[PDB]
Amino acid sequence: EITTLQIVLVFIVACIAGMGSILDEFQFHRPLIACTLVGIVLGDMKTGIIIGGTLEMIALGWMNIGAAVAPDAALASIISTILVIAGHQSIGAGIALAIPLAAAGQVLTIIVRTITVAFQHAADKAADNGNLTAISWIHVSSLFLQAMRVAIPAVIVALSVGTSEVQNMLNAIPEVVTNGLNIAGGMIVVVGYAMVINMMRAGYLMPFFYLGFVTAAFTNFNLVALGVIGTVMAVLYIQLSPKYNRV
Amino acid sequence: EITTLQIVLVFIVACIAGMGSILDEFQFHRPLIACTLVGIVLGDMKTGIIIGGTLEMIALGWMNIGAAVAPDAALASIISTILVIAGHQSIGAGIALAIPLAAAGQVLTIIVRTITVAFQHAADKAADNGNLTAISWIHVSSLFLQAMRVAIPAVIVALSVGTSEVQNMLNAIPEVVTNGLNIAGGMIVVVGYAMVINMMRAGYLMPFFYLGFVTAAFTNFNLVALGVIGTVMAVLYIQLSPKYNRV
Amino acid sequence: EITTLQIVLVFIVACIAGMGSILDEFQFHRPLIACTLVGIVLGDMKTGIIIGGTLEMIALGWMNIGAAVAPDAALASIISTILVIAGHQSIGAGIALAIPLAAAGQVLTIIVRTITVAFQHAADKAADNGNLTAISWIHVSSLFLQAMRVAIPAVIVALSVGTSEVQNMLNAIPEVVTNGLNIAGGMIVVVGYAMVINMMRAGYLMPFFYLGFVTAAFTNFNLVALGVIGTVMAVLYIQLSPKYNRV
Amino acid sequence: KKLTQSDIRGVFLRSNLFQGSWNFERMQALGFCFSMVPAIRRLYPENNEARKQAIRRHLEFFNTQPFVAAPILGVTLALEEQRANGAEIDDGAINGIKVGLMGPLAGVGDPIFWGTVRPVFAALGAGIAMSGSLLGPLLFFILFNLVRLATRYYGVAYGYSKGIDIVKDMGGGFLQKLTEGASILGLFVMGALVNKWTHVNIPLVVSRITDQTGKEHVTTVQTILDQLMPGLVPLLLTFACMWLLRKKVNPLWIIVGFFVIGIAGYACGLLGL
Amino acid sequence: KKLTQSDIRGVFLRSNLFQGSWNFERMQALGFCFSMVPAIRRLYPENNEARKQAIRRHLEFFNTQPFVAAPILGVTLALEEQRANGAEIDDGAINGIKVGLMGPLAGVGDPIFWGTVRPVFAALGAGIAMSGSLLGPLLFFILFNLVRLATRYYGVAYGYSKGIDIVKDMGGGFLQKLTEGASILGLFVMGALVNKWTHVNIPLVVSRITDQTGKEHVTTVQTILDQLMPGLVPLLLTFACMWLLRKKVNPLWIIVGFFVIGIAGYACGLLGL
Amino acid sequence: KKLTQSDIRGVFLRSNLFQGSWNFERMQALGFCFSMVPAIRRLYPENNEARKQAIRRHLEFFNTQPFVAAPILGVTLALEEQRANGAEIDDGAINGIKVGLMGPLAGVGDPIFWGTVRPVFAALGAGIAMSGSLLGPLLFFILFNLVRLATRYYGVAYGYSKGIDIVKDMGGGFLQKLTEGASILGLFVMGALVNKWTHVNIPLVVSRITDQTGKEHVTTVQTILDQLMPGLVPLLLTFACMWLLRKKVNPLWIIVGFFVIGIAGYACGLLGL
Ligand SMILES: OC[C@H]1O[C@H](O)[C@@H](O)[C@@H](O)[C@@H]1O
Ligand SMILES: OC[C@H]1O[C@H](O)[C@@H](O)[C@@H](O)[C@@H]1O
Ligand SMILES: OC[C@H]1O[C@H](O)[C@@H](O)[C@@H](O)[C@@H]1O
Repeated sequence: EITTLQIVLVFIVACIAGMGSILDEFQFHRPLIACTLVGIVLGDMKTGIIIGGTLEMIALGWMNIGAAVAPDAALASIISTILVIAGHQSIGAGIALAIPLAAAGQVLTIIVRTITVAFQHAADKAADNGNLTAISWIHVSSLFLQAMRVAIPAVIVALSVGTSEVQNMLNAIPEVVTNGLNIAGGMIVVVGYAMVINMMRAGYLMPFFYLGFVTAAFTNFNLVALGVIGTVMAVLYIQLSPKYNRV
Repeated sequence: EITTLQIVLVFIVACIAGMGSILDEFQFHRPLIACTLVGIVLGDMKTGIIIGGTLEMIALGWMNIGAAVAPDAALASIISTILVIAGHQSIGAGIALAIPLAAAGQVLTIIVRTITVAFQHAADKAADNGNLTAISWIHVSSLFLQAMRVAIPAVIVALSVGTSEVQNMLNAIPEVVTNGLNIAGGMIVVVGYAMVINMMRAGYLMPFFYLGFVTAAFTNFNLVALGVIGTVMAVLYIQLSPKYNRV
Repeated sequence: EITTLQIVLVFIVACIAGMGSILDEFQFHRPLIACTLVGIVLGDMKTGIIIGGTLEMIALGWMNIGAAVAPDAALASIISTILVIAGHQSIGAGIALAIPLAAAGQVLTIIVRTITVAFQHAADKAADNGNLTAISWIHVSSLFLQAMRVAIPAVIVALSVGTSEVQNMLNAIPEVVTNGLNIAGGMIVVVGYAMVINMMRAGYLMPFFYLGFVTAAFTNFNLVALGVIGTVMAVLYIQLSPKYNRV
Repeated sequence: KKLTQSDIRGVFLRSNLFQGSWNFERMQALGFCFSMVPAIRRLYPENNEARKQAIRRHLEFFNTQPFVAAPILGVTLALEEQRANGAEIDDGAINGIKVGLMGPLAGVGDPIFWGTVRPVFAALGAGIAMSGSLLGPLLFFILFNLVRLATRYYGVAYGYSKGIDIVKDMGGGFLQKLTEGASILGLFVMGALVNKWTHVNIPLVVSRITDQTGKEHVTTVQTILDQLMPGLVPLLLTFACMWLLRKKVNPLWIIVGFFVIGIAGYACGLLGL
Repeated sequence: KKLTQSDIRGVFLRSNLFQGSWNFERMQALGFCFSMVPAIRRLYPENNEARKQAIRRHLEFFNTQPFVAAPILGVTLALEEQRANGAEIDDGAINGIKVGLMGPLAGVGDPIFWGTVRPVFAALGAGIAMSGSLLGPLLFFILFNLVRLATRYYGVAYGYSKGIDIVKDMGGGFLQKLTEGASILGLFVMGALVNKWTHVNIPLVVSRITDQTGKEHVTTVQTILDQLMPGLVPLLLTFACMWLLRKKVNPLWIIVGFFVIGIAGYACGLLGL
Repeated sequence: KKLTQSDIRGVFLRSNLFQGSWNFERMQALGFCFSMVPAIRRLYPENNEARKQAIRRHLEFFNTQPFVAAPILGVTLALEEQRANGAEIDDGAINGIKVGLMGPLAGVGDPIFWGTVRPVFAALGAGIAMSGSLLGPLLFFILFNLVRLATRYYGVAYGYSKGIDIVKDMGGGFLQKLTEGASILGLFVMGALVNKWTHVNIPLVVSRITDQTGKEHVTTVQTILDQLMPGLVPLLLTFACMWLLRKKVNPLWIIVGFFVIGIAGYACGLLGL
């Protein structure tokens, strides 16, 4: 099935989605881009984009806040599509199997961050002399060691999924458990929401929660329309509210 | 049809819904609870709950305000279900026949309130001596005389409905009049609304009337959703409106 | 087809819709009233009202602002219905042919306004002597000269449409062009909107644009409902916004 | 003598059946003595002057709403220690406070509980009692018999610990918020009830053909009005009835008018379901 | 000499046909003399100096909106008694007030009546004139010829009883309210008109199969954009045309551009109904 | 020595990969030296004292958000001329400003970009990634990698031209607006996501007949709750989980609870799709 010119592409896409795990700027540390990018290289694209869409809804509220490392949606979204796109499985099985991988997750990315200290104990020895090139190639060199620990476990998998030992041990789930995880896949997502609302919770703005709640039950807006009505409401509230008018 | 162990239950439910006519706290003085409670004891429950739902829509704005006695939705909602649940009739016939009963209504509950004076002219003679038990059994004793004048006319009916003299005099309506009262049953309800809006009418809050009007025509919210959007709008209006800011 | 007792009625309706071109009060200078009035006299009424409805959507933002003469929706909406109601054509053909007539339009109504100066150079000679009747019959007399230049080109047409020379030169369009103008009839209307929004554009009120935009995409309100929600929102915004509360 | 905490629990339970003996000579007067019986139980022994207070609890009206009567109960409870324990002389002002809180609280409580509470819960639990079974007459009984209890327990407790001093304090500003927020909810809901939860239909046909292989393309007057706004006729009927009620016409004399119209209008084709 | 009440009724009826003789040398100038003829009828007999006022009514421009010209008419009517009866000397300031109210009222009246009144009623009565028959071109003629009459009768009467003193008074604060509330309604309605009451369609197919036993599951470009927002392309076209119009391009030179596009776009499959 | 305009262009491009070497001893510390390398390139030659500044850039934490770090970069760039060119003595306060802007900007940036930006674009582009193909994972990558770039380029440029003086200026008032408007959008969207974009179903039947010639008129518990509000159960589950998270329970220990419930609930008929 998987050919040698797909292993390299999966490896490079995992490396890209391993740079983003700490870098947190272009957001390949997201189960959306890291999933479409794997779906394109491995095979069919729609069945990877659907995994991507489903996996973010959990991975809202999976941020890093001050040495509180997130559950690493960057490794849980590359192993969890090779086990669907490549080996013959269903969406809800991969979504359920992502959680232990996300637990692997921050355990790995905490050891990497801890062992990164040798890149600063070798940085002061450079600042004491210069030049800055000794720093511009030490800051990047600590990035080629985290991308090689989200992209190696994505080649151990994509070379062992292609055997009967795993492809037959993944069918004794059984089918009763599988349909019991496609049901938790509509419930676990709620946790991802509660972590978000806990950040942006003000007692006087909770009326905007239950307002965006009811208008979802009985109306057929998109999320683009609900994201535009939200900003219009926010701008008009800031325009009113004489807290910003006077003393 | 009606058995002796249903007469007593109807009598007790009428007594309960006769306590509430003046008491006005737990709201059996309402054609909703007083109707489901009669429907359960008499027979089928859904066809009593429907009467209850229909009869409140009229009995909004049927309050007491300072010796302006309401039309007594507590007697008009017990005779008006025995004449439907027990004797073989239709919803709109009972809703139409409730209005003369509601007129009976405050005529009865005004005579009772007027003759209650003997419970206070016999109260001062107790305060001049004590103890307070002479008061704690005089305040309640004036409650066992109003519940016995909304629950006795609910046994004169439920023992005379079971005869051909009334059950055959109630069919020469005729059927042309009956369907002309199921049409007024969508119009008389408006009076119940106008009495309510007349209480809570402020010239500057009328924009919230025509706003809750239009949003009803073109949207499929519930009344729970329209009761939640209303409170969200009210809280946010009170949050703005610098009348509560400035000094 | 067209009878002598229809020519006079078309002439009078054009005169009425020619008074309004400058007068701008009762609004026969509108492709709605000037179209139903021609549809009634000429023939079928619905197929004229539809032209009227379609032609205003373009003729929003076709106002006069300080010697910036509008494209004269009063001549473009009378010739453009005689060429549909009377001569055997389609709606989109007339809507497309209205634009050159509207260009005729202000060219005519500017020459008329310019040559009106002789009614004021003959007005001062009246104020120097009196009475005012010399003015009350000079102000109106300048109105019987503009209505006779929106109502004469509406009789040259309605007496030449009834010939094969024009009725056969109007079929070599061809049908490919016709369906390419019923497509521009959903696009040209946008210009009429942009001229309006350019008048009432405030940077802080643009949130009410994109709010009335989104609520149109995903909801089934009328324009009466959207015109009532708009006024409710405006009244409540003016009620808030402490710019009108303090110093 | 240090009214026990459980005594307040007692006054709460004994205040549930407040409305009397709702007389016409002295409205709710006996109900106030009955609600204050537990206080006078341990506050006094049997005595001439100690048991003349029940006389003054009857001395005049106490005609307010049953639900905004917990603050008054708590305030008048607090006044007793200052007359029993503190012995700070006060005879007329105990009734003075009753009369002073009679006025505003009778006009700020009626347009809330009989305003945007009773017919708002009675409307939420009656759009369901039509179709459903036990989410209408049970969303009423749970949601309204809590709002009346949070208004009585939190009324008595919070109006007892705070004496006169914070009667004039929360009597300014807070209740304006509470009745301007009430009559926004109750106007938003009543605008919807007039529109959707009323039925008016006019079967007067005004248009023929009836193209498209036998569809009859019937367009009665109700379609013309539903082209503008789908609830117009009940809206106008509401403003007519809303205008009549200021003239103090009996609502039982406007309902009979509608009963006449529903018979004389269905027998001429004007009105009809 | 005490302008009779019926004389104001006369000026109202004679002000309906205000716009002239809309010249280019003296815009609406003769229309002002014509509107003030009834005042000068009983105010003066035939005289040299008494009949030179018609000269000063022509003396300059009077170029404002026809509908915000009733306050000016009422103010200038009131100025006449103080020059006729009161004889308080004023020659230049009568035109001074005309010129002073020319400026602001020409810029506060145009973005209302040609702003959020004419194309708002013209839009309410044109979404109906498409389907319906007489609720479109009649909800316009009734609802717009009232708002222009309530602006003229209540303009003249209320600007006559109040002289100069309450020109500087209601010229501050009220009109800001009236034009900030106008451009909220007119922006809310124009946002909806751009979205729903425009038609743009792109039939470019971008996707094959076509599963489910011959349904063809066609997904043109219009479905992709309707997945985001169902009115996007007309919205962008509006901002393009809304940007062009500040550069004072003729709207008759942007409509022809669309006529070119609708032919060159339907002949290549780009645009199509 | 007059940091060239292109040098700011360089610091922008070199600040994109800000987060390190995100250590635990000195978080983001090396990333700050790396972002300021281009400044120190032309600011200094090779020297003892001239090249000790890289020591002070490591001297302590710099632990803020990657996106609200452009104002700090621009301010600290401006501080260098006043230490290099102006030579105005300042050693401790360069780190003083870093530490002073660490605190507020770490708490005002996290509840925006990880607040109402990342999971709002991640929700807009994930309701589409389910059905659609490339309008979900591309409306994210375009719309979020612009908001992070407008926060960095306009951060560095606008925080460089303005030194300390307008740190205390825009640090008061503007960010309150920016985080009260953020947590309105992010609350409005999260209220909708909890309702519609969650699935909870309860197949417990509670009612028989089943009239109308074999329709079975089945009414499970989900119909009873959908009669009140069509998203009630996920709403209550959200408040349960929203209460658990304040107690700092691992979200990986609440997800496993749901995995247990989804198995033990589907095997008893409680939960079921
Ligand atoms: O407002 C006066 C008062 O009258 C009655 O006594 C009470 O039942 C209430 O209806 C009302 O509060
Ligand atoms: O604003 C100047 C003025 O110009 C014309 O004279 C009038 O018709 C109006 O269109 C406008 O108010
Ligand atoms: O708030 C502290 C800070 O912690 C980490 O270093 C960053 O990735 C951000 O998540 C956050 O801004």
